[PDB]
Amino acid sequence: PIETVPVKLKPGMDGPKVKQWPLTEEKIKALVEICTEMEKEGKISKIGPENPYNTPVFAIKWRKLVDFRELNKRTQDFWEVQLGIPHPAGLKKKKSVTVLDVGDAYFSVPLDEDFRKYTAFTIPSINNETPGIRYQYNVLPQGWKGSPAIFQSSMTKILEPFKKQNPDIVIYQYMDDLYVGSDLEIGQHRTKIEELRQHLLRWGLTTPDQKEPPFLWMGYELHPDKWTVQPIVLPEKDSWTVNDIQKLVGKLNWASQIYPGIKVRQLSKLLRGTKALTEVIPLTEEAELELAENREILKEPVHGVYYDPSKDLIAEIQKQGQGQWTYQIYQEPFKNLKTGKYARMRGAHTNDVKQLTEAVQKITTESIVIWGKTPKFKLPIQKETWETWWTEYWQATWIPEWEFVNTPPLVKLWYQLEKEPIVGAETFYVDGAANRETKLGKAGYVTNKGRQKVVPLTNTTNQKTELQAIYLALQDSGLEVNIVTDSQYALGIIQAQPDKSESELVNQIIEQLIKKEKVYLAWVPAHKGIGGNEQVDKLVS
Amino acid sequence: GPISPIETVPVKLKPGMDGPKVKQWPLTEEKIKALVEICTEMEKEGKISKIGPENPYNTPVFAIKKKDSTKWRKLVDFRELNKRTQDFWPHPAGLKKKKSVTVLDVGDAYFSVPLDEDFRKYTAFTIPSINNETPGIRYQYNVLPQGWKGSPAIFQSSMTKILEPFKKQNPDIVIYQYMDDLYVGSDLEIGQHRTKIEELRQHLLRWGGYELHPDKWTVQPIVLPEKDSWTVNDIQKLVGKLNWASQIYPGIKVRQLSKLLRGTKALTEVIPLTEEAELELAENREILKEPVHGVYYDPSKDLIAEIQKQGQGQWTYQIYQEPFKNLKTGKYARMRGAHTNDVKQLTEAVQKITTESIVIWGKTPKFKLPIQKETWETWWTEYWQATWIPEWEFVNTPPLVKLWY
Ligand SMILES: [Mg+2]
Repeated sequence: PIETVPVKLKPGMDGPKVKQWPLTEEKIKALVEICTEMEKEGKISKIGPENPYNTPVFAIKWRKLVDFRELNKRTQDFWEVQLGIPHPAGLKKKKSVTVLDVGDAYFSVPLDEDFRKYTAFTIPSINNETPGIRYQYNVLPQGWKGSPAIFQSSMTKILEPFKKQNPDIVIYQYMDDLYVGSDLEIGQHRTKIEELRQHLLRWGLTTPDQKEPPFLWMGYELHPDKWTVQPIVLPEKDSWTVNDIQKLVGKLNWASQIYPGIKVRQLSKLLRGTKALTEVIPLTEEAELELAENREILKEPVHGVYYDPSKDLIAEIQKQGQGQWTYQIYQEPFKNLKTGKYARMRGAHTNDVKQLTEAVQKITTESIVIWGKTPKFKLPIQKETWETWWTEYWQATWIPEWEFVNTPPLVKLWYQLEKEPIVGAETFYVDGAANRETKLGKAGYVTNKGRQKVVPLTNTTNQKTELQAIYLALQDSGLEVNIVTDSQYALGIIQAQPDKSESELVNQIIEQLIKKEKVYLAWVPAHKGIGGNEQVDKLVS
Repeated sequence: GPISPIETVPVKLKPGMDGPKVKQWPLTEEKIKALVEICTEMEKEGKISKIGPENPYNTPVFAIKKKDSTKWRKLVDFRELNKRTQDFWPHPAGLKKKKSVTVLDVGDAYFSVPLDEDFRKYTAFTIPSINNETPGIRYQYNVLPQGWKGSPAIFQSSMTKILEPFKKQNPDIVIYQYMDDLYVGSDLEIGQHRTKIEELRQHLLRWGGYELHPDKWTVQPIVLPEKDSWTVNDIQKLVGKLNWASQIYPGIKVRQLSKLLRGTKALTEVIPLTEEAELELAENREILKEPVHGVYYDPSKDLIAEIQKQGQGQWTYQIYQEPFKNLKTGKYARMRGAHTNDVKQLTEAVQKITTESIVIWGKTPKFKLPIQKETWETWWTEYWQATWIPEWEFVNTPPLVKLWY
């Protein structure tokens, strides 16, 4: 009775035509059972040989399983309306809660009549000479490209008149589960529940007989004053088929929105094949470690409490070991709504202040996702340290209103280049050069006091000879030094003001900059008339 | 809603281009509530209609508040759609010289002219929900949407018939239409200005501001710090700066100034200028006053505006079409959020540069912003107060030399 959603194949592409595997006797027998039972329900209709399309069907346990990968490859794209999945920390405390599951979710939302031609499939012919039956779907099939989005849209357009007619209750629908929250007395709440089930039943949507405190909703337990994610169990199997691997990457990419540090990359790499939905697959050792360590991170119990809109959101950040940060979002002290780890250290040069800013912006974004507001921050950095940083940084940067919290290790600025040249300080005109052919080079400096130095270097590049020249200038100078270079590369690296790097030359330059008192770095154009630069250049030439 | 009575124009996208498929970014609870209230009433009035997931296109949507405004206004990020929409078929050069120019929001007028049926699917947008409680509410426009570049082009004739009795009675006033904004400029006194723009406002309401003064817009030229006593560092900074300026003016020379730096001297050592060095410095001083060769406004090419943070709340900017041929240079100071917010000052700088570029050339530039992508994308919507949105790029390379002080 639900109005259908128009569906069209991709432009210039007909329906699928995949040859059906003949199976054994038992599988066929069970398939005829389940398929006839599904033909008693209006889900599928028998078609004559006029239809030239076919979709492979198997039988695992029984359980029917259809391979719609080709049909999905030819079905139009559908816009994913959701920005993610609901987080239980975004739930407001309700006096009455009920979680309903939709029975036969897909199989109760009608499919576009013009599209059913492409849903054709064959039950394999078991033999002396007995026929294979030809069905087409009259409803959304499981595993089809458009079934989730169309089912969600139909569910929304079904629930809207009921949600308007019942403003005292709130309904959050996602996949199998409907969350019905209310502050009404439990009686009126139950009556509204039954009204919702009758409303869904009028449209052909059944919901078989959660009333108990452990409300399982989207893999969560919604206890009265807290919530806990259900531990996700991954299969330990000697041999993996391809359906179980795709199902597993489904539940893993699902579990990505609740757990940090869960990757599906190398497992998803094994989904590029022409093989059918039942063949054995060899498992790469990259996917072995990928499933192992992820199966270990899912052992971490995650818990939290509910959101009170009458209070403000507080987000506290702490520094860890190697580019790692921890954060807690809470409204009352130590009663965290959501905790998490942020893992990013730039593959190029970076500093702790940048990482802290990126953490603030990310937890701000997800905080707007879950609660629609930006939390007040508590960061392990002083006010004057931040003020100096953002006021002196060449790029526009800013973080929202925050307060300093003295939680070691504190975020500090390890060095600060000066704005003006230093009077009385030694001036080092540095330069370096190398030849690609012999992989040999020179790095050196000349000094107004006559000091000079040239070092020959193996395993160095030109842009590495420049940094080596700056490094030699820092080593052989006092605590206050002015350095003049012609390399926009080296000076461009130093101007980013990093405190750690993958290149150990850059890191030793950083330590030399920390141990100094005053460092003024100037730039001059190369191969122009210029005092010391042409001297040190002629040396390194 | 009902089929609009006005006959519809057949619009189409650029050849080979498909519709926009941009994801919706998270919105605050305040803006989501505002967009729900707005879009429900707009759905009741037949301006928008709910759609399903079979529409593969989407366009970001959010809400803004103008300067000194308490009412939320819906702003759809039609940038990609405008980039994919077919160009249609003038900018008054007299507008830049008027003493007072008022900007009025006439986007609501567009809500009276229907949008092409076969084109409506490209105007799809999705209002998100907090914590994804309910799936987002999707709409498509049945009417000319605000922020779409086709709306003023299609509504131009109707606007002309609306403004003719005001345009012939007052032929001195200059009227230019850009997107949802109408710019009315004149050399009149401010008191008469308010009255005449009120006259045109009632004239718009019979069928049913933001004030600027462009003749006071200042440029920021290339100035050389010309002191009396010169240290080595000052002269090498000058030699680098003029060696950079030699790409704009090939007549710049730095020989006699570089000869002063001969030998390896300390950066703070005072250097006396020679005779030909002072002569060459003065010559290079006047060559910077000569106009740049080959510079002119080409409407067929995009405008590019680069912004540089100068500290202490002042920001420099350059508007050009190809490197070193600046149509306008300038600097801003004492903007909103000065000395406490760089993102707000940069946003206001983008808005001011954009308004000026619309007044001068009739088109918005493409911006090179001195900010990380993540920070700007994190906070820029919190301070946007304009009905248009320009495209922008992100610069992550630190400038060796500031060059505009
Ligand atoms: Mg060199």
